[PDB]
Amino acid sequence: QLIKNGKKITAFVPNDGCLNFIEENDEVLVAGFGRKGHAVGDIPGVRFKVVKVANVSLLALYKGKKERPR
Amino acid sequence: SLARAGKVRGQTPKVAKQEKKKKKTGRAKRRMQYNRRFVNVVPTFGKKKGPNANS
Amino acid sequence: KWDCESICSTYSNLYNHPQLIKY
Amino acid sequence: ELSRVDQRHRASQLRKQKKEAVLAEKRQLGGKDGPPHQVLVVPLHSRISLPEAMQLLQDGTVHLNELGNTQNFMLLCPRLKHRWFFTSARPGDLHVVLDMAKVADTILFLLDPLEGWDSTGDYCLSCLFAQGLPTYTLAVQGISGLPLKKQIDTRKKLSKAVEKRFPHDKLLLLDTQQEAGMLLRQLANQKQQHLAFRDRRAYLFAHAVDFVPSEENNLVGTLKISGYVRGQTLNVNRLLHIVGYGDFQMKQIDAPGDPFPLNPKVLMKADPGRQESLQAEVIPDPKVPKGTSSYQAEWIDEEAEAKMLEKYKQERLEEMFPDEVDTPRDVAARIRFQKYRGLKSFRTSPWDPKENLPQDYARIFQFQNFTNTRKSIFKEVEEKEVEGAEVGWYVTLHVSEVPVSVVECFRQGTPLIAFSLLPHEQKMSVLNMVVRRDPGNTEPVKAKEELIFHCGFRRFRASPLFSQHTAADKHKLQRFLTADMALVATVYAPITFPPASVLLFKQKSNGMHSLIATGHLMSVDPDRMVIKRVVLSGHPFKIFTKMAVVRYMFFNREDVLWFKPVELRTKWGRRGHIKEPLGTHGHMKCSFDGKLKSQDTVLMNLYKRVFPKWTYDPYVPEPVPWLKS
RNA sequence: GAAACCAAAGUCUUUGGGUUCCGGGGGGAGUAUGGUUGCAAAGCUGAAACUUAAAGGAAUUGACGGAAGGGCACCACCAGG
RNA sequence: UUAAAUCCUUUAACGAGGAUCCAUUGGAGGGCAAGUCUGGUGCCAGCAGCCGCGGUAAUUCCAGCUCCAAUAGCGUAUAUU
Repeated sequence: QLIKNGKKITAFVPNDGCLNFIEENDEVLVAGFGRKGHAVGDIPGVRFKVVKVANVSLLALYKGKKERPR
Repeated sequence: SLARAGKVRGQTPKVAKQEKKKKKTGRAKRRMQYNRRFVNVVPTFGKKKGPNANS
Repeated sequence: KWDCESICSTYSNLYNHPQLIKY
Repeated sequence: ELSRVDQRHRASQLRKQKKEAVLAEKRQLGGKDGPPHQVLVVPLHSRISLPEAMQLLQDGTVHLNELGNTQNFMLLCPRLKHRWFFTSARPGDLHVVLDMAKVADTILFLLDPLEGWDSTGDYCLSCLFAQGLPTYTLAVQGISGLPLKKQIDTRKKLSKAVEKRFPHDKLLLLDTQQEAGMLLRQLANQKQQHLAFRDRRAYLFAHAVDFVPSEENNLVGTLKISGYVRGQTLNVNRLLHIVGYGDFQMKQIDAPGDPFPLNPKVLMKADPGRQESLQAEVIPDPKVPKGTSSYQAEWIDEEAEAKMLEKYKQERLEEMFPDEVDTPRDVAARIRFQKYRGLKSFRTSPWDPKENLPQDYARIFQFQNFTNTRKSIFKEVEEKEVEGAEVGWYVTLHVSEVPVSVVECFRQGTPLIAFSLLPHEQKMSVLNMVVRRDPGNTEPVKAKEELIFHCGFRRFRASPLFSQHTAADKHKLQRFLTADMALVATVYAPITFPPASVLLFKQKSNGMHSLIATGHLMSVDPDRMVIKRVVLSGHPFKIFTKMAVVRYMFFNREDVLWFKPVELRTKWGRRGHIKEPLGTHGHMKCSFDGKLKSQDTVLMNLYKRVFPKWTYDPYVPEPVPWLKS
């Protein structure tokens, strides 16, 4: 649920095992998926991908460069 | 019903990265690349072999 | 007379239940 | 939206609403009506001397609390219209830092100018990120004692050195009293990070402690804990948990005078009999001739390191070959694997959740619908107001049944933090905790090993079970705690309602608790099936087309007959089944889908539901201060 | 000219005789809503959110036909043993 | 140098053998430069802007090695040409 307007979004979490970094009720930075408002690839109806959780990137969490607090 | 997260990332056997000597950087890498593609050219009949042709 | 599959018919599923907290 | 004046009016309305909410949330912390703003102060490096930093930090008016070891004070000022209560921790001292960081409103980290933090500072900082961070502020102390050419590079070097843990956070410097006032001004006006476990329950930091024994020979009596309530309204009927000493009944709440009011005896409540909550963790109600045979009668110090290297070998074996067990030649496989069964599909084959339960499920509690109960409890703590002691009041608690030891621990320096629980939180059940492993520690941890849990203001020892974190009704047991995966640790424990942080420690040697894993608490149910798998392997040594003769997988004739209905699979992807055992030994005929290679391997999987061990004990030893090995 | 085809569907990258209406990947949809006209049926004007990687056009081959005609065989039948 | 400094510039002393004074970021089926290499997985986990890959010999996932591109920079999201 977006902070500024309250609108609801489904967002993809990219790499494998990366869903385990997210818990319920935490801040998530979300970007576009690629096609400017269009569904991308296999995933039906999803325009968005998550970029950051708890102000650490998914890439540093996946490659083990940083750790997330709560 | 199914829906594992990171089954294959966590199941694959962990193999340590080797210790290799470092690469040259900058102009010297370009020199080593130039020497490999234009200077000691190895003639071939039809050139089906790439730089990373393995088997 | 029993094997791996038939013997599971002998397990009774009504004995050691934990106490239920109703809603 | 239309009509530009209307959409600007809509925006102004929404601004007024959100700003009203902000002005609501900012009055609750360090004010006249509110409780003191609690600031924990932690020096992350061993070079940092905390006393001159806090002598900088005490200047308003100072009211020094005192304990045997820990020295903490009260600061009160009308220049900022703010009341702070400062506390001091030492990193490496696990229980103290963790205990008064789960009550602090703001952590102030103190940093070395040259290096970022100590190795023990990293240990503490891992434990603090993992168990829940409040609002935090960075401060450095030795920059001013340098020439300015060194000062600029030192501050840039620190700003590079902290970004791996604090990526974009401004670090202030603390050398003067003007900078002390600047830092106090920063700490007063900040976005408060809210921790949910603090928010749903009624917690308390103990400012003074008085003890009177009912019988000294019994070494028990009533205890008087006085401080500011912080969470929700404190009701007397609910039980009270002291963080290191367990959960038990409190008798009376009274409100003395607030000793440090921001701008300068009566009994509130006594506990009823029927409306009180009971202390009940478990369930209280429990013609042949002489010489012929049958074959014719048908016609008529270093041992610890040895086990250490053994555990190393077992860990390396259970990742190359995940669940393979060599079948014992002496014991029949129908007896050694008697409780095991074969599932056609680990996803879709049925398993009865209530089929063969131990005697330990007859001692715990279960939920008819845990989601509905949790939603009701949370709705009745938010939307319903109770006539107990409201938030921010300096109160004194008379708790009834409490041992002596707490008091002298309070005289030693250990902080006492007490929180009032939700309904159904003393009772035993089976907690499921999702968890992943710290890169700091690489010791192999087996399945039923004794570990230390920090599960949301509690602390105990127990032996978990590790499972795949799947969406299915069955979850496979992991015999070891894998390094990078996320796993479920399942164990008997008193029920806690999520959200709640989870930390897993191991008693290392001479009192060192090594942080091995961290995560959070998932839903509580003993209905979660954990299934231990055994994979038996045999060698197909006579291969024909679509049929094979396999050996070394069983060793009797009726071992093959017992495990006949289980489907066999194959390392190279084939799928088949047993037809007949041929020899008196364990040779068998197996029909497969395609032709098998001579290089190939036949194997079948057997399954049994494994349950945790009742090994819960709330006592946990106090650590020694932590250091690298 | 994509071609089928077309003395116009030509005089078009060697692109300008004058002028009118009008299309811009498939759907949602000629739908909703508003206006207007009509006794009504309806007519005219006419969206968006959303959805989708192709829908479509001209030709070209001929699996399989439950499509049709023929020829052959006591491992097909007929008359029999 | 400058208001006083810092930095640059000018200068003494010390300062370099690869286990250092150690370059990254994206890729390696096609578009599009660069592997039908080895292990794991087995329509799962995942990848994949698009075409598509993965259901037991995966040139595409996860890895190891190797190669390719730009390079003190290189990826992604969005607006715009």
